Amino acid sequence: SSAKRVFEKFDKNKDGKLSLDEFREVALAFSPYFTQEDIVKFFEEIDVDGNGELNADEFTSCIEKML
Repeated sequence: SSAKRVFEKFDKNKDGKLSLDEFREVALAFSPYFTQEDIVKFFEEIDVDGNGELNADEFTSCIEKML
């Protein structure tokens, strides 16, 4: 599962969590077809802890949306 690997490359906050901002830069950068509504609906949907960022377990499910 290259979901953590891809996250490392995006860990722009070396925090172990991404913001819809990193996943939106991630989504707009590699998968530009991702509509901001699909990225935010899903990110808003995957960001389960509500910290406003993709956590590690959700990170893999954040990528499971593909990969």
